[PDB]
Amino acid sequence: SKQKEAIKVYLELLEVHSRVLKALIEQIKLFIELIKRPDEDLADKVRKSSEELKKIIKEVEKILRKVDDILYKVKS
Amino acid sequence: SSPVDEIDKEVKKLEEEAKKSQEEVERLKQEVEKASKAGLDHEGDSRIFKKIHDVVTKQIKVIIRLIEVYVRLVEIIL
Amino acid sequence: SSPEEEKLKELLKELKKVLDRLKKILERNDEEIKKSDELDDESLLEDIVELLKEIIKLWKILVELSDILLKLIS
Repeated sequence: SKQKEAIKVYLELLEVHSRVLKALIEQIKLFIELIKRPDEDLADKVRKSSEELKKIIKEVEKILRKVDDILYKVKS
Repeated sequence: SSPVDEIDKEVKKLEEEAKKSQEEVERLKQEVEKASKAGLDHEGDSRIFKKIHDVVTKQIKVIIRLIEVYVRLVEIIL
Repeated sequence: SSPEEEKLKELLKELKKVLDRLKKILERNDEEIKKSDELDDESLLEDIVELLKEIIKLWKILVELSDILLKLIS
């Protein structure tokens, strides 16, 4: 059923948002130390965490496309 | 006292809320899996989705508070 | 006020705009689901679509905000 389909989407979002929390907390801590003291190794792992967030964006765009596929078939 | 140290304090508090959120998510995933393996009514699927919706909403609100703290961090150095 | 600082303040005001409308979406979705009993499948996915769109815009601003902050802090 389509209500079970919206359940699968939300479960996917929980797993995604957990990695958003983990990535966002790391970036804030890294900036706290960068503001107190600049360090290139710290700046590098900020760029690494930013790239991880970019891949998460792509995962959320894939979730959205799959939901739009269902909505398009429902409204058809 | 110090503004950056106040933000450091607030992030540690929000980090603990993230840990508690993840713990609640794991309890939900176990209940959903138990509900998936059982023949549920359309009302049973309703209460399950409402349960999942509340956990999703709580988790996003933790993210928003993190971002609002993040914003305060940016405004300090500006 | 400098060019890069103005770019950050513009993105920061856009971030506040996105957060505000995101909280309105969470409230509307929570309000619509609290009607209990049977839930429509179309409106449920449409509410999800609107949530995902703002969530995607949110992360995109955070990614760009992180880049500008690294330029400022050097």
